[PDB]
Amino acid sequence: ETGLHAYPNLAANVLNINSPNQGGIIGLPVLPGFNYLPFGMNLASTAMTLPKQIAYS
Amino acid sequence: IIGRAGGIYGDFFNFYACDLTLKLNVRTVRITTQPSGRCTPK
Amino acid sequence: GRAAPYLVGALKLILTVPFNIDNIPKAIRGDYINVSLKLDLTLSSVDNAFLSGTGVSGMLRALEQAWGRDPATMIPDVRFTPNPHDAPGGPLVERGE
Amino acid sequence: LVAAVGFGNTGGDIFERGGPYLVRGAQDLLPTSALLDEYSPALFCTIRNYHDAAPKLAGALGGNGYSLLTNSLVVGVGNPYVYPDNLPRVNAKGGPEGRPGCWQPITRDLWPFPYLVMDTGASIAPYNHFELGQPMFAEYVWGRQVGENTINP
Amino acid sequence: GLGINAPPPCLTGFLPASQWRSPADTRTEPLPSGLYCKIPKDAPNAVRGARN
Amino acid sequence: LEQLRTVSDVLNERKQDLADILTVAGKFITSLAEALASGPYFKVMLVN
Repeated sequence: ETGLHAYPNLAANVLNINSPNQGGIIGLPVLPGFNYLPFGMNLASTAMTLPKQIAYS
Repeated sequence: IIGRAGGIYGDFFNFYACDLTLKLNVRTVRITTQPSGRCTPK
Repeated sequence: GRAAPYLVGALKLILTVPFNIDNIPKAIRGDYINVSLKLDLTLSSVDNAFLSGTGVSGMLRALEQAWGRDPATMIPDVRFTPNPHDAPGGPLVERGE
Repeated sequence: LVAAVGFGNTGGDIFERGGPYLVRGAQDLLPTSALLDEYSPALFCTIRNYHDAAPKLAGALGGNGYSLLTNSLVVGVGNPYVYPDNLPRVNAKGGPEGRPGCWQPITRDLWPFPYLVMDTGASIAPYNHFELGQPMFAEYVWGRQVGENTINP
Repeated sequence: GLGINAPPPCLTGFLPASQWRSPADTRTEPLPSGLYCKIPKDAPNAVRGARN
Repeated sequence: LEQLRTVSDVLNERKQDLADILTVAGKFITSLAEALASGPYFKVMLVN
């Protein structure tokens, strides 16, 4: 039951971590352990895809 | 094995870097390696 | 029936996918996955990571390619390699009918 | 006649116990049979490609025998998933080029897999260009962050 | 990916800090049940988690 | 029927292993897919 419930979301999420232009998967190094820093920053988002690469299901 | 490695501690995976080496120019520069411990051929 | 011979070989991956069942017990030593960090700071990787989709795509990719580096060992140059969507001859898909 | 009595009793008991089960199972199998029939064209190619990629993914884990060999390059991350619009959906359908199937085997002649967009509640299609992170600066004390959360980077 | 604490990790509904195991111990332990991010369906953090 | 017999025999000898797969793969799938959820990537803790 839990497999059929929570696997399609896992498949979708892992298909959303694959950047076609750079290949592979993307992960960011969180720093736990206070639990974490009060402040955070997201400087820029580089081009994961290109207009000529997008295909629609 | 994999379940315990993945998400027990929090919303994050658990990665362990036994040997970190830098690639730059096309030479390969080795910074750290672990001879013995949790990462030995097996 | 067509895919029956490859079914047993496929089973090694088709469930886990990025993990392969054969070598899990040694790579993952319990809590933490072992991994080798090969930081890439080559000009080709710097081009693909940041300067893709901009006007400075070939600013340093061609700078490195003009050197002794060969395109075979470089990460593919997305500007020209025809992926299965835009490739000549129509989209490149295989349909089992 | 005696054998008919015995066989009739046995078969009647068996069919009484296991006839409604078979009827309702064959009734409930219609949508799943149609679903499996719809995505037949993506069956042989998927199994073949996973069979081909199994040794390649196994070599990464087993080549050293103690770790996993990865090529790491720093990159920019997309904007975080927003609360109401990015919540998960299970409405995915279809396949490449609008019909179920697989892409032709990815060689280095055609390296980047064409990203496939489907009903999921999340996508990375609009990341065609370099842009600053919309929640560029964030604070986790009073929840005050600069920039506007968006689904349109 | 560059950037520090863009979404912070959630430790709510997961194993406590004092229950973490030292990286030296390669011994395997039974995997716990019912562990996921238990934030009150809010903020961009872990939007697509189990609770949704 | 005979090749189904041998396949079903090797499957029935492994019925407990199928049950183990279903049991243990249902008690961490929600936890392991949690990392992917926060953004379009996955969180990782680097102890080194």
